[PDB]
Amino acid sequence: LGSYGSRIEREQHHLIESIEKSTQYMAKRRIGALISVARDTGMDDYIETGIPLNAKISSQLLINIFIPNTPLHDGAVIIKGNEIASAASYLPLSDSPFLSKELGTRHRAALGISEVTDSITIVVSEETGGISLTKGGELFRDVSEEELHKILLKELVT
Amino acid sequence: LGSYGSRIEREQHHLIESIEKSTQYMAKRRIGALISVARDTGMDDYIETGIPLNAKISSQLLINIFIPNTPLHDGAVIIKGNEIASAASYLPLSDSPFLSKELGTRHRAALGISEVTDSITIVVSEETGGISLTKGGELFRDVSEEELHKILLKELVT
Ligand SMILES: [Co+2]
Ligand SMILES: [Co+2]
Repeated sequence: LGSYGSRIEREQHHLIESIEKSTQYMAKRRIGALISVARDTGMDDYIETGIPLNAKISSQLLINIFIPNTPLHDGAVIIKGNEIASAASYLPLSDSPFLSKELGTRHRAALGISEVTDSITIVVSEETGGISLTKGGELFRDVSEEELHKILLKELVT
Repeated sequence: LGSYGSRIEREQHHLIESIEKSTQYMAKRRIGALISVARDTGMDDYIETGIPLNAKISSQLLINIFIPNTPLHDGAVIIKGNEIASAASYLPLSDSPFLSKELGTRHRAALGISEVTDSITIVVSEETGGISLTKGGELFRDVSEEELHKILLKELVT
């Protein structure tokens, strides 16, 4: 609880900064990433699919998880509460015919989880390095640093 | 219809040889591939998800489709009748808790389609180069050239 109105407000700003730094690092290096931040819905069903970490949130841990050809890189990192709950979780795929065919199953899975939960999911493309975000069944494609920070600030701080 | 009891028997042996040559090429080069061969069930639902090719079957076309960072590489090639019906189709993911966590969503999707259709699906891993096969909800992992030919001969010729 430093310089913020609560411990919780501080932890949420730490979560935002960890997501920003990690995606920035992984985007430059064309590293695929899938980070889904649970909110009100509760995502215990999909945490059980992956490998449980229950680890403190940091930009460095988020990077090491998605390094290619490593035991944790294929799947989704799910953040629940104030910790990284699991890695290598699989998400439901959206059946939307409106998803661009330029986007692979990683983008299609992030859309799938946004349709059935009120979570925020962040995607970094292996092909292009573009950062994308899904919420409420809607995808924002190739967002900027400024645009991403505005969405995370709006949707992840309470 | 050459040296075989029918045109159909010849086309099925051509299909087997095309699958063998392509997976052999892609396995050596660590190229991810997902080829699903429809049988009695009929897979028109999942062909509509991908990009329609309706192309003659060849080992060379199968290779060019899965080259990384190309418009057709992410997704599943579906073979229906005597042609490659579509590329970049997405398959349902199996919810089996018995799938090894070493295997990613590509292997999990091949298991998903084998549970709801009587098709044969072939997988080549980007991580390891191992060739795997799914049928009837069962996965054969890191099969050999001899083992793969025995399964395709049994399950794909009539
Ligand atoms: Co992978
Ligand atoms: Co890809």
